[PDB]
Amino acid sequence: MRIPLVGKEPIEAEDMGFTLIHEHLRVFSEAVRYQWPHLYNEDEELRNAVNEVKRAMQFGVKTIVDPTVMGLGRDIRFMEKVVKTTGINLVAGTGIYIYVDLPFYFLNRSIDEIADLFIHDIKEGIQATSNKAGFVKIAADEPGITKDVEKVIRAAAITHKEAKVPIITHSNAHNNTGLEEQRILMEEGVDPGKILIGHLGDTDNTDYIKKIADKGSFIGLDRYGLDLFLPVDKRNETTLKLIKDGYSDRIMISHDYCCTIDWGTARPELKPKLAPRWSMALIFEDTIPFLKKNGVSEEVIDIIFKENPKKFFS
Amino acid sequence: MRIPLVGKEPIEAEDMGFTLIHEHLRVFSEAVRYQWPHLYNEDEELRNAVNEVKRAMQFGVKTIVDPTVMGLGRDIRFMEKVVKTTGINLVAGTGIYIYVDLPFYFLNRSIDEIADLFIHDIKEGIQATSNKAGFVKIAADEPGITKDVEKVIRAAAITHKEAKVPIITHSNAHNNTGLEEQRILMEEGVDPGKILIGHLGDTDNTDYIKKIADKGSFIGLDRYGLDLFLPVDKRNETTLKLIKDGYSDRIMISHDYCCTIDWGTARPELKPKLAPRWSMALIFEDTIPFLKKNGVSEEVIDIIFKENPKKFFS
Ligand SMILES: [Co+2]
Ligand SMILES: [Co+2]
Ligand SMILES: [Fe+2]
Ligand SMILES: [Fe+2]
Repeated sequence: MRIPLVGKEPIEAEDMGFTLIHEHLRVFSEAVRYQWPHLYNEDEELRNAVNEVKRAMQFGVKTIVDPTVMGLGRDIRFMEKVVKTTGINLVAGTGIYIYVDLPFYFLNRSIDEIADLFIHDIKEGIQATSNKAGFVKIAADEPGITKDVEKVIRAAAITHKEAKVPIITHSNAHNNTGLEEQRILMEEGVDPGKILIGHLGDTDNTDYIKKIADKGSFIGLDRYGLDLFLPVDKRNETTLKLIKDGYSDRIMISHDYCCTIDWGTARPELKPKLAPRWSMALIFEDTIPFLKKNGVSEEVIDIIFKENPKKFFS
Repeated sequence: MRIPLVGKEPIEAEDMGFTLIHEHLRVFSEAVRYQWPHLYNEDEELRNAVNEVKRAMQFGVKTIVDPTVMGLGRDIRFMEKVVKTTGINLVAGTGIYIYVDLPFYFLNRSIDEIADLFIHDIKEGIQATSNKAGFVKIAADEPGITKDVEKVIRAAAITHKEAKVPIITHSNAHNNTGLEEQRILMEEGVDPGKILIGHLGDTDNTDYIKKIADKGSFIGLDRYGLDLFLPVDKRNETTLKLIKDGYSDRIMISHDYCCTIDWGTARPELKPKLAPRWSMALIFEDTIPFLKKNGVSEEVIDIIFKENPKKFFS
């Protein structure tokens, strides 16, 4: 009814279950892959995905939210592929993933026709497949909020009030880009409780994370395993600190794991040293057990992975 | 032998004939089209291309050089498609078309692995099709020369000395980006007589065009029809001025025509007003007849469309 899915009927919101709010089956750069597919292996990418998913459903993961959109190589027909061999609840989304500028096609185009693209994937269907998006993704990083960056953000604020779907953001933790994202969305009639400032777990600063959580929006401690931004343990203490400070009603956890990633700054041979234990179920081996071992109840974990996402999708 | 082609054997250089140095069968943004192909029509795009080409071979056009690369939607299998139904000499190329930054895949990647991509298309084959590139394309515009912009330029300077193929540039006429492109290439052991600073016909300033031509490189009066940069007549007088000033040995002419272009800032309904007569054979109806009518011999036109390109490919 409310929450769309992939290769399956649309759920409501309370039947969402244990959810991994931020994960990636596989990412790639549309341009290169389309120009040189001799570098890729549909098979290797399908297996890793399949293998990684089935193991998340074990630890009790019910629904996986995949924020793969334009620029990350969103393949809806590749999404159904794995959903069929694993039977996973996969919420597809829309939007555009960028840091600086838009593709050339966007030259001299209004912000509306941009939000038009998103509104199309929500109500019509992603890539003419019927599978609709459940949200909209937007990204800001080191280069901070620029012209093209802001255009997409405001186009998200519109795709939100018109479709009623939520929006998940991608930001640099030490930048303030997260706050900027929250502000620019809030000023445009965007429901804070309907915005996920992500990756803000890549930093110790608990005051920056708090104020953003105080602003009403969901905070993103979503990149566990990626030690290169912040080691696992350094991350666990942060989550901890906030849980005791009563921010669990806004804390959402995930990995941001890419079964197969395109960038060279994250080669499969770069795993060790950069992200040794980074996986789709790392928070089951380390994080969760860590909290319950430090005095956090079962209600909190079910709140984070169940009740928080439910409030995010309705 | 020297000059590679598409769906045919590689020519030498003197058998190049009358050539349109800069033309586009069709351009599109890899990302969007790959994410939403419901906006495109393989058919409409094939016909326009086919129709436009056959009419250029009439006016005596022997070889067409298509500078469509990453970012413009280079489709080698779509190139052979038309080459077969028209039997045209089509020189494919490589490189990257940008204004600001590279795709994410290029994050933390050396300039070598970039030139590696180009060197692959030259000696191995474009997109694993055997069809090799005859040159490398690079672009700079209003945003001028930036980090990512310069990285590709220097990666071109390398792909040039190692493969021996020439490089065609895309620049803003009123910016100096053209000169910047020439300089950064020259400083890296790049043969000026092996660089095509393009689009510098979009401006009156004949002193800027001259110095660039004096620097040894080929000048680009290559966008006839696109009145929006400079009307046809305003362009003709410029070419004229330089021909009388003995710069014809460096003048190369084309249209830069896109049978089917992706950007909205150039919609098929925007043709009139922006570029009314813009086509693949506009210089036959207007330009050429104009010169021979103002006292320029037959040797000059054959030099521009035959001898100049021959020196550019060898
Ligand atoms: Co992200
Ligand atoms: Co150009
Ligand atoms: Fe992500
Ligand atoms: Fe062009």
